[PDB]
Amino acid sequence: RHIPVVTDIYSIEDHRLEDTTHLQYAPNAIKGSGPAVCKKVTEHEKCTTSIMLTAFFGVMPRGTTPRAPVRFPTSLLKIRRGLETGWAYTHQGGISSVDHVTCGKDLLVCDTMGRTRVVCQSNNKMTDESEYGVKTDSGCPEGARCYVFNPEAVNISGTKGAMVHLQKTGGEFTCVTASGTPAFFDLKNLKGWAGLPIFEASSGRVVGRVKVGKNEDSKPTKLMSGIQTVTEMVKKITTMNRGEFRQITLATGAGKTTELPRSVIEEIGRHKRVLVLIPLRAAAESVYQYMRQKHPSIAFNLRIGEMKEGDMATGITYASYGYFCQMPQPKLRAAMVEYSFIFLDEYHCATPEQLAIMGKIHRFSENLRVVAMTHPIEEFIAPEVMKGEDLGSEYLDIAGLKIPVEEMKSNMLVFVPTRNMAVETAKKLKAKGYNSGYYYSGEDPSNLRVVTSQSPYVVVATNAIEGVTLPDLDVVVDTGLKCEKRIRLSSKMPFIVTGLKRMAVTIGEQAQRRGRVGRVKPGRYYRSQETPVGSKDYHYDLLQAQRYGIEDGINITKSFREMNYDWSLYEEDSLMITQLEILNNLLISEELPMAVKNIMARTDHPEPIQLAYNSYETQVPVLFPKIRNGEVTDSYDNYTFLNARKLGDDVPPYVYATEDEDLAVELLGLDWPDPGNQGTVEAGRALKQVVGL
Repeated sequence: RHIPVVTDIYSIEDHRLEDTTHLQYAPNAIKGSGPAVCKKVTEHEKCTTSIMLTAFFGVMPRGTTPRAPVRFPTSLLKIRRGLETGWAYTHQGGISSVDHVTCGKDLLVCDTMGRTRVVCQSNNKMTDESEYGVKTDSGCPEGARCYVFNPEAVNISGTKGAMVHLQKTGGEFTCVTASGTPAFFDLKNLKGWAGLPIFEASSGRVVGRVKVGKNEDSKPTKLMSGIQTVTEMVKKITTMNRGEFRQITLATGAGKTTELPRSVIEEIGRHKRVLVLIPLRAAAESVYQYMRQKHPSIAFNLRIGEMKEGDMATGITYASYGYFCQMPQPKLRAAMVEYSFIFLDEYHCATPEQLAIMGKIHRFSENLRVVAMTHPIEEFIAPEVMKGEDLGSEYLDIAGLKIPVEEMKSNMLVFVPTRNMAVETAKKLKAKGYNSGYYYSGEDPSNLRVVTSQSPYVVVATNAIEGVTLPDLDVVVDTGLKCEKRIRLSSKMPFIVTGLKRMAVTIGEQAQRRGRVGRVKPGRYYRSQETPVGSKDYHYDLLQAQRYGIEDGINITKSFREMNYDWSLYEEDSLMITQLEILNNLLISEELPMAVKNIMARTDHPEPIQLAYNSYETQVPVLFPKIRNGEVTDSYDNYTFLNARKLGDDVPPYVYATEDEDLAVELLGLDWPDPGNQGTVEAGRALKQVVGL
């Protein structure tokens, strides 16, 4: 809630040193580094902030002059935001910090320049970055010696201004002494360092910022700062050798799934084998017969069913990722290496089967060539409707948004977050007399042909609508919202809690929504003021993907995180990815009882991995009382083959629980048990060893 306040501004400048040993942070210590472009504090100014901090602790004050983020000395800015502290730093593009220090709110700076405010221009709570300006961090070469300099911390020579030395080791920084040997820091000793820049020692260039600190038994401390995401192009794909990767962005019409693999199997030879992976079985199948006809010269194969043992089919194979998740790892590798090329289509989707397959094949990637691919519209902001309040005779409530009734004479698509909103909106629009229909996941797309035949129509849909055909579409109304499973992770059992949550769509999702119109005629586009987020949050799907590693005892989360650093495809939540990795270790510490793996395979339970995780504490699944409208009912969602027990008085030691299960426990005044097995205790304690700093 609170407003971040700059309390101190430390001006700095480069300072070449032959040896930096005497500058190194070393809590609790007593009694050769190599050179570095060090940082020297040049001046310390303390902000004069008027105790009217109370506002800020409340929220922003007075008539505070806006200030461009360049109008500072090259400096490190000490920040206080409520009870939390952290840092920000100037660069060419302005000032950068991390979301968990600033919450993406404007800075209050009380300078030798008066009451000023610096505007947060972008914020990503997933990557933990906030930009007061535009990001300018350089890339870091693997292996580089780097450091973090804290102008307030005391070094081993009793002076203030201390360095934590680092070495870049893949997707993280390993803490080292000034002489390069591994170093341990209690995370409590690095608290308040987040937001500080990370400098490359040979240059002094900023190469990242401090976000997350991770300790792990008998290893050196690691700082995690995330990763940086990265026609006549078939030539570059054809030069590739096994062990190389290339990412492709292609237009929504260049048939990246069609001509690109076809051109490639052409230049290399129609006898070779190319693999193309697509998320949905339907999309793989459809493409496989649009290509099978139009290109008679080339053989075409399709894999969406049973495992097809010993397969060396020639030509282009279209397959679903799920087809290969059936395979144990040596079969998967054996099959995977027999392709010349592997195309990963629609990688932005980050489905569980996608994430597991990309993690799994990456463990042997040195034998593969992998390519990953992905009129005027008048826009308006519709205001939130008071909900049960009158709006007038020329506006109507559509999905909680004030829309002028005149649009109802047009062909409308409404984007709604939930199943329920889609059904209820379509229904009140018929009861008020309009030609409405609805669509959500698992519905059959043919059922809209009776709505869309009769203009004006209005279709109300979730994100599930986007392969469907809305003829003569004029206007889109967009809540800005979607409804997906989300996870929250904790050091207290249950460590894992999942549940559906309404959330803002991504920038890319919002674009596809807006892009339903303006296609053959001009379009109109009404949207809420809800703000789209930067990255698709794939952690729930990554959680579910861990399943495909149980058989082979592979930590899917860690294989994914290493893959992602190599191929630079997804943004990283360093805190959450690390927490998921630790829990994934617990999942694969012992082999799953066969009866569990079977019950998982035949159950209608929607999160089978929940039984895998909970087997570490209990073998009897429990039936929790259902929730309806935030209250505990007396119904029970019984599940297949789970000889469960009613919760009643005895709440089970779940490692993994749903939101409704957790809500049920809380409403009943009950308590979740503490871990009973030493593997589960140890996971809980290792979860305490990653923190936003």
